[PDB]
Amino acid sequence: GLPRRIIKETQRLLAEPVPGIKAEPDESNARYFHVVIAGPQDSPFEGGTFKLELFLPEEYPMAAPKVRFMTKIYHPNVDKLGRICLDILKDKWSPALQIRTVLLSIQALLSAPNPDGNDVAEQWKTNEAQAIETARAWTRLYAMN
Amino acid sequence: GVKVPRNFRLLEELEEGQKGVGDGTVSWGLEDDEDMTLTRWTGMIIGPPRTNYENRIYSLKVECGPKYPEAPPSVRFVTKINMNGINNSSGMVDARSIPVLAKWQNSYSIKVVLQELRRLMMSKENMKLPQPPEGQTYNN
Repeated sequence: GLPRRIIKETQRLLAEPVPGIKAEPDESNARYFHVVIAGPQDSPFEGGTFKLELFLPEEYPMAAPKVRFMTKIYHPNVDKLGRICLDILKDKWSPALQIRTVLLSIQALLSAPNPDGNDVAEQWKTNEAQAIETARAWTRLYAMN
Repeated sequence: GVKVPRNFRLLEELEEGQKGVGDGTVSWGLEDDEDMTLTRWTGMIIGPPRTNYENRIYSLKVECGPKYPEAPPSVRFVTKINMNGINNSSGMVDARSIPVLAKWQNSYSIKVVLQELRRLMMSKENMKLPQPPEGQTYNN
């Protein structure tokens, strides 16, 4: 009941970890991954550490993995419950993409916010300088311990 | 078998809460919309017809802990109710008296818990109980 591909991806993640991203499978569930993404340099999230969790549904890799932040973060594409607006997690998902690809994309997403509804996203548009400084404040407050 | 972890299960139930099920006689949603832990839920039951609960709306607090759904949730009524298994002064639901809670399966959910309580409102021992006036709530 466990696809060979998943066993391979898991083993590749543990042996070839992505820089700045820690990602390990759960002790009780091989489809469940605990993720820690370091805030990218030159972004307002720098210095912070962000907890995510990833899950591979039965129909992976036909369906996308499900990913969610567990660290409170002020970002245009992340809502109050940590849910991530990212195209490859829905309409633009293709089986040629890996778990590794997802985490890199999320990591990229932190360096390049995508304002283009949402209250935070509106703030990033109408007042980007203010929004950035709020993201930095939230990094200090909720992403350092 | 493929297990869905707590948090991703709770997101599924969050979504099912918004879409709603059946005739809408029970409903549920997150208590605090910023609660990333998805722990505290607001539950609602419409009193079944042809009982002393009929035409009454009951609000409930449901707490899904760190082991949910492998372990059952905590349930308490906020709206006052006379009903077997519900503590008269606190409104806490005594798990031992609610079969869904005492014989919990991980296939169950907040929905199942609410539908179970509403079913039990139709039982012989509950349906004829004289009820408090509406508009009363427990403390805390």
